[PDB]
Amino acid sequence: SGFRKMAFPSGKVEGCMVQVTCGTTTLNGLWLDDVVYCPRHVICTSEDMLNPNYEDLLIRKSNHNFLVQAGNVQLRVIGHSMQNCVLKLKVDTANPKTPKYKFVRIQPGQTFSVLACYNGSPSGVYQCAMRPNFTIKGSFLNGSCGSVGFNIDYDCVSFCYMHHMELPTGVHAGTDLEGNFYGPFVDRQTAQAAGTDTTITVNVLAWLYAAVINGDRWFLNRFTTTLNDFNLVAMKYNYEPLTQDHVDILGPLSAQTGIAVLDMCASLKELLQNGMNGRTILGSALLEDEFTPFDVVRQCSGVT
Amino acid sequence: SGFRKMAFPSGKVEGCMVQVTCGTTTLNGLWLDDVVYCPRHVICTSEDMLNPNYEDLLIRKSNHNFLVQAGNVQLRVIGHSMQNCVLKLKVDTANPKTPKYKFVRIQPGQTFSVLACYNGSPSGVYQCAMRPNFTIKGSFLNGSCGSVGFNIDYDCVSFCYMHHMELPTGVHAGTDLEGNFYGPFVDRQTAQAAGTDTTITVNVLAWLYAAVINGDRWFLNRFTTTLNDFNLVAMKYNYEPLTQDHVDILGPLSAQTGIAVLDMCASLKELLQNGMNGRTILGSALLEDEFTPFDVVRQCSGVT
Ligand SMILES: O=C(Nc1cncc2ccccc12)[C@@H]1CCOc2ccc(Cl)cc21
Ligand SMILES: O=C(Nc1cncc2ccccc12)[C@@H]1CCOc2ccc(Cl)cc21
Repeated sequence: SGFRKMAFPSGKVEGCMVQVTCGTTTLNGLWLDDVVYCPRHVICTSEDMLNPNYEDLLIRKSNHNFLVQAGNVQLRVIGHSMQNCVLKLKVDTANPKTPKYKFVRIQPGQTFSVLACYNGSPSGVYQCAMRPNFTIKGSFLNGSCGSVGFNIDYDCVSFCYMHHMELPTGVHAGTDLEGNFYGPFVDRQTAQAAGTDTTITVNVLAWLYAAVINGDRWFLNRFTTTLNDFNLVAMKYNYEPLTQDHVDILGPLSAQTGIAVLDMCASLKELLQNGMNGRTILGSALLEDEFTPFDVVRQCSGVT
Repeated sequence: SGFRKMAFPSGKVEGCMVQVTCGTTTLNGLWLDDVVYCPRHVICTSEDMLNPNYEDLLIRKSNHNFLVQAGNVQLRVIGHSMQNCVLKLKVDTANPKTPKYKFVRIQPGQTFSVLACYNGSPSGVYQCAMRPNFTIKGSFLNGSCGSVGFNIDYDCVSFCYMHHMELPTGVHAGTDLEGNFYGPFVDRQTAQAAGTDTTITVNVLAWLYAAVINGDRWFLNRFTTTLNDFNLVAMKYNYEPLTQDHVDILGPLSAQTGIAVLDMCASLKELLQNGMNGRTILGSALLEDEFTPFDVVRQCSGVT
């Protein structure tokens, strides 16, 4: 028992981290097979980050201008290309530590582990969620660009995020491994509206099921609700509307606890309307939305 | 910016994880050099876990009875010995992936990352603290025994914890890498008093400094306090008494923010006396005590 904000083991990803330097800028790259993937703003100076013309900037760069270091050894760059907001630097050596991998675009409300890196060196790992407004609430400093988000299914690493930018609001924005930004964000140092975020309802419900499984049951009540009634409450409290698809993915947790999904919704409804009244759930004094039903199942079952 | 419950990258530790089987019991082991370290209750059946005589049980076991599997390959056991509550199984092959390491006994209130493992396979990593009562609030299921806690200083891994037992209260108990239990816990299936836990005051203060650094400053007030006055409040709220040593380790954070340690204490005092009033600090609706001043410095500076 016990419930933690657990990340996937980061080893498979540490083996792919490299340092990419171009001019005066240094950031992290992801070496998979004979390709190193990094944010394309590695080619910019601070001056041209106000409105960079990336295609023009890249034209002033040759293969020898991208300095790729894997630990202490230099990789020989034999090709470069820009795909959306990422650069793909073809090297002459395949990464001997390339794990089985996929490049996947995650859905908002899904979770992933981030391996925060500086100068191609890993500093830590943490679990986070793609917010409904496509930002992530990460922990990133200058130099962390190129750090990646991922999920792991047994031996396969699904890369889903690459860090690029910190918004003036302190929240983070990035791309999938094809360089497409999640959200409306552009790689320019300009004010950008993140947009109204919402609470991931299905995740709060999944975490309520994890609380019941791990002992915390004070919030369970004698009530039930309907999807319509629940959604009126979710509307008022800026929670994502609950659909039959969400109820279906909560099936395994509903079957594990014997608490019908609509009964758990009525518990969430009372919690939203009355608050915690100074109590806690799984050591938290607020409703946690960064655990999917899949995460709750995985953590409470022990999948490796 | 942003502040997360970050764990150290787990790669160096994944490379040491093995499966240890003895009789019907299977748990995790830690392979460092030519030695595999695991909890000694690997030799017990459920029956004798009520009051095991480990010395007698171990006598019925030969080197061939300890089945050690590193991934898919079997390790040849050439020696076995019990040291307090751990078994040291000498193998004929040094772990090619043994990182630079140390075995350290951590102090209560210090933090470490746990690599939760099942059948010698890693499932996830999370950060936690040794509570003042020597328990850890982890996330562990049956089979997780042998999972280890650690800290990493650049290339050196300081192993500090090995998981052994879950108390009926849902909290976890374990040993250092010399098999000595943290706390009064014994490896027997019997009721064991964890004891009154307290809030790690120096850590809450360090996390308040991290909140100021990362933008959250609503809790800062026009007041100051003395160590004596603060400790009267800390007493009432079951917080560890603050000493000059704690104030000294908070020096770097005090210098970073320009907020004197006793001024930050007065902010904590007001928070303890008035509560959060429905507000949050670094996304939390409660006072967080699982980040040391060193953790706050490391995360806010970017140490790899
Ligand atoms: O945000 C950026 N990097 C960082 C990322 N995460 C945390 C940071 C903390 C402190 C300083 C920088 C941080 C860079 C530099 C600023 O201007 C831009 C503009 C656009 C893009 Cl795509 C990237 C960047
Ligand atoms: O606690 C133990 N193992 C586990 C550890 N962490 C989480 C668990 C969750 C579910 C079941 C077992 C769990 C074992 C089995 C119970 O009896 C004892 C008694 C003493 C000792 Cl040292 C170990 C053990």
